[PDB]
Formats: sequence, C-alpha cells, structure tokens
Amino acid sequence: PLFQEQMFSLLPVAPDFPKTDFAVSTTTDFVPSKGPWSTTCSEESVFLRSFHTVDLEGKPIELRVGKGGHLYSIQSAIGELVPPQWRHANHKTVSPWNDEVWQAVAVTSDPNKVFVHQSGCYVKPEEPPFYAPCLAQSWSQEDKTFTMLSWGIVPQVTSTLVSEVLYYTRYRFVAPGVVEVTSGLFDFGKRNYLWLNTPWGGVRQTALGELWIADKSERGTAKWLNPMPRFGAAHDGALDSAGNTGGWMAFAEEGQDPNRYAMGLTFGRDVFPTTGMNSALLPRDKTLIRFGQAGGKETRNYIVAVVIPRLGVISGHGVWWRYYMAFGAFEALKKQCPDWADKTSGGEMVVPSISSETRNFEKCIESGVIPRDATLGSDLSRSHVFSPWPKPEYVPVFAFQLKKDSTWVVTTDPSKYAALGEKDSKGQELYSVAMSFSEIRLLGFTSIS
Repeated sequence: PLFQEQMFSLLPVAPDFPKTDFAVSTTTDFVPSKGPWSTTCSEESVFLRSFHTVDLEGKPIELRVGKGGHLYSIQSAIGELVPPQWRHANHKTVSPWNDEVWQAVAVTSDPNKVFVHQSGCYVKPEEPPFYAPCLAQSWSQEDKTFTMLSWGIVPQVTSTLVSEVLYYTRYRFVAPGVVEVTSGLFDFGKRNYLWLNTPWGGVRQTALGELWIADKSERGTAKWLNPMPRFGAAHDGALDSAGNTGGWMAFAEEGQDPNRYAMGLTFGRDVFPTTGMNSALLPRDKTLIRFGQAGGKETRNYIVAVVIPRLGVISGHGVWWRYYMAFGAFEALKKQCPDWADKTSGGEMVVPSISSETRNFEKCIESGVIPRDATLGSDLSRSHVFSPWPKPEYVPVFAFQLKKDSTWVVTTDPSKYAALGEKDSKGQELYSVAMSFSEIRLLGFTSIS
C-alpha cells in the first residue's frame, strides 16, 4: 500500500497548478477502440486503461494508455489521431501499436545499437505480439493523475541485450484538453542509454495534415511547414532546435477554418536550468525536434514527431522530462500552448534519501504478491531487503514466471533466465524476454555485492 506508491516517489513532484472543473473517468475494461486501424492484432493485448475526458472546448475525447504506459489511441471529435499501424506489403514483421505511438524511447550503443521501447516488440505476422507489462499503477480521481511503472522492452523478440531501462510514466489531466506527461527513464544496468525520445510519436496524417512549428519571437503563433517535410530528410528541413522555436508544435486539420481540430505538443525553449545537474546526464547539445511525413498519406498515415532532449541516462541514474499535450480547436490551442511550453522542463530523477518501507522474499509470499512455490535466483537470499526506489547501485528485484516450466523465480538477473542458448551470427549471446517469461513482476530494488 505505502510501499507501492513509494515506487513512484522517484519522479518529480507535480507542479502545483490551480485545479479546473471538468470530468474525467477511467476504465481498465477493454472495449474496442473505433479508431480506424490497419493491424488485425488484438488491441486487448496492448490496452491497459482508458481515460474519458474533454478537450479545450469541453467536447469528449478518449485516451488509451498501453500496458507499458505509452499513448496508442486518441479518440477525438474528428476521429482517431494515432496512426493506424499499417504494414507495407510483405514487411515480414508487423508493428502493433509498438512504434507509431506516443512512447518513451531509450537508445544505447555500448555493445551494439539496440533500441528499448516503452511499448512492445515487432513480431512476425503469425507471431503473438508482446508488450511491456504494467509493473505497478495508481489512479487518483481527485488529482486526475495516473502514475505507473513499466520495464523497457527491446523491440526485437530476440536480441543481444536485455533492456536495463525502467519507465516511470505519469498522466496528469491539468486542464480541459491539456494532458501533462512526465516520463521517467532509469538505467539500472552498467551501460548507458544516451539517446532518448521524450516523446517519440506523431499523428495520423488523414486527421491532422498540417504541420505547424511555434514562432520563436511571437508568442502564441506558429509557422505552417508548407514545404511538408519528410522524416528521413532530417536536417534537410525536417529538424529544428528547441531554442529556435516558441517551445511547442501543432498538428492541425487541413483547412482554413480557424477552429479546426489540432493537437499541441510542448518541448520547451531549452531554458531549463542545466547548471546544478550531473553532466553525464546531458550528453547532447540541446533539444532536437524531428518531424515530417513518413510513407504514403492514406497508407502509412504518419506525420512523425519526436523530441530528442539534451538528456541521457547512465548506470545507476535516471532522468525525467515533463511535457504537455493539447487537443481542441486550433485557435484556442495556439493561445494556451505557450504557457504549457514555458512549463516544459526536465532534470535528474534524484533518489530520495528519506527512509522507506521494506519487503522481504518471505514477506512478498505472505502478502500474496508472489506464490508460495516461487524460488530465489541464486543471486538472492532471505536476508536481502527489497526497497521501493533504486538507491545508489540498486537493481530491480524481479519475479518471473518462465515459459519453460511455469515455475516462479525471484531474481535481479533477467539476463540469465531469458538467454536462448543460441548465438549471434557474429558470436554474441541471444536473449528474449518475450519467449522466456509468461509473467513479469517487480518486487522492488536491492543491492547485490
């Protein structure tokens, strides 16, 4: 009870805004999203919980957060705003709500270039999709705040790396049509993940076909990117630094109605305080924003959007990034995005030095969190003490149900139990958490030495 929420004491305190009067309901009972979709995979496999709220005009809108914490569905007044997850001919792998969705990404290159998603895996057409399971979640109706924890997932079913990134996600409905997303990225491994996406995403093109970038010197205005960029051209007109903008971007309907539907995404003007901050968690120049059309309009249906911040994660450390999303009429979205852009900042997820609640392996069994037949992973013992947040040099204590024999094991070494025994064509060890674990549970953190 108190242990479970102390897991979320790692993310920064939510900024204290004066509350507004509007309704928001939440459900974890799956009903099919209408969203016209291009994948036949079961949305129930990725659905975790929905949010029925309103937009800037008081009109209904539904947000569906995936099992890992990613935003994969927006049902607005004009329709779905997340790309339909389209497969190009015989791509031989399908991307079911694990790529073209609003999610956090951590990219490492220490052993090899291995991505880590908040959502899930690319799978074969006949393969059952896999998604990062929700390790812990919490809802507060009075604060309209959803706080959850998940384990990062390498998007390849089999890879050379087991993801060493935990994702702290929070959704705060702060205004009619303004959602606050605070992403927490913690690296509990020994290598680093310097490249981050806070967030990776984009919108469905047939819904919002206009690409707008806020003007640098006129508050509340944006420039229409009429040379409709293409993601991949990169610096060739499909990239801008945060300091060269007004701190936000907009995806508006194709038309001249000033009150057509639009979606706002803030990223700040790169004025967030950097002195007074660990330097290795600022590996890059400044915040980058890449955008543009990908694939065909009526097929891929994806105007890309990604905020690559100046932040990165290293071993035993964690950073955070708080941004905002707006939904509603373009005119009203343009006048309120500036204030939320000035609130977009970030820093390090500092470990709280205050005391915490503690759990044992035996204490997890008596609480029913893990079954009585569970064993320890030979790296643990009864004297080990589980903690809600990663103190310096702490590693997550996992509870795995292996697909090999349905047995339960509690360990902090997921690299041992998902090892496939196969070899990379070069000569590296292959792993797969999707083909090894039936259930993934997090008991907390502890030190091994």
